[PDB]
Amino acid sequence: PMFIVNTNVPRASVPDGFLSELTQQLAQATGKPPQYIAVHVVPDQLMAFGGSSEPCALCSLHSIGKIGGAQNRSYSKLLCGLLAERLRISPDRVYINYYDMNAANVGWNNSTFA
Amino acid sequence: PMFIVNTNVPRASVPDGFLSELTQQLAQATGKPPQYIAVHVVPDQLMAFGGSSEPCALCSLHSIGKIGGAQNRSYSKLLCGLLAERLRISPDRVYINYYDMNAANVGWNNSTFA
Amino acid sequence: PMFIVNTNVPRASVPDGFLSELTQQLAQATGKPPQYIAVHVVPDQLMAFGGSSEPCALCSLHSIGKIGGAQNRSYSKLLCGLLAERLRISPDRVYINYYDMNAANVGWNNSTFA
Ligand SMILES: N#Cc1ccc(CNC=S)cc1
Ligand SMILES: N#Cc1ccc(CNC=S)cc1
Ligand SMILES: [Cl-]
Ligand SMILES: [Cl-]
Ligand SMILES: [Cl-]
Repeated sequence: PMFIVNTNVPRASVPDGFLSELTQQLAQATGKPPQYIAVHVVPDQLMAFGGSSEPCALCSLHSIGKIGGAQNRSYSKLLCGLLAERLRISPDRVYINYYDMNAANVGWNNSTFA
Repeated sequence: PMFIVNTNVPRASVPDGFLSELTQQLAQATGKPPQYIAVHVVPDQLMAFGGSSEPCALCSLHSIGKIGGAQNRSYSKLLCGLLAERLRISPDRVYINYYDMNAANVGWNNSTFA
Repeated sequence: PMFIVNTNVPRASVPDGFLSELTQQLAQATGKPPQYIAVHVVPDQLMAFGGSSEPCALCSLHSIGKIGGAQNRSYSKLLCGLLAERLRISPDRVYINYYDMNAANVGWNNSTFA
């Protein structure tokens, strides 16, 4: 699993430990060892959501499997929950795009996961 | 709809109302209320197009539906047009990837759009 | 083809000519003229891989065709090889997501490639 957050929240408002917290929580939610989890946070972005530049986020979660209707609802609860608590972003100003990747379409260590 | 532009144009060359203009224009082009529209502009990027670092842009438009052959041609006219007029990027140095997202694969407000 | 790299490696560690090297090597690997190849490098990111902030990268390659099992393995060998040699990122701390884009879903020069 790879989780990216792009947000207009400033860097100083990303708290210490947020990357580890994301990593642990995604491990828990996906059932995957945290060694396999990548996270990426991009603050200070020039963004609007609904025409407004109050705090918002555009995110992606790519995963080889573990993507589907109920799982995605459960990830969205968790992740919006973290972004609200840690970054003070209202859940209704967050979009998270979920991508179920084929193993053959993920490269790693000079090969792919196929 | 979510529209992201990554460009090597500098921040100072992005004009003041550009995020609202993109939002209104996308609202008009997709038939969707502007409350549902997200936009993100990433200037000062290290990029090349055709091996050259003259102004260029890599973009994406994600939408739940409203994606297809004719619609995409129409969005490309509109968006290249805006990027040419506002950011002074030649349309032939712009790529825009279109993604038709399933509602179940877009998270928002602690749940998905399914 | 479009190739994007996000990495926590600092901008000063990206060597001169890296964008042009990426362009040429992708041209060679894909069989596509370098005129149509876009590359984008994003350093200084706030990222973790396996919970660690040692050097890593998250990447993507979008291409209209030229995506598949053996080709992706071959692209991964090349790209991880470059990132190791030029940016000193261990191949086992790189993910590259491959996307086979439909021509109708790629915009360019006020139209699409359909
Ligand atoms: N099976 C399997 C599998 C699933 C995910 C990954 C990479 N980790 C997150 S995308 C690597 C291997
Ligand atoms: N139906 C429907 C629908 C379409 C799009 C969105 C989010 N807005 C842009 S991606 C939310 C719901
Ligand atoms: Cl290039
Ligand atoms: Cl939509
Ligand atoms: Cl991690």
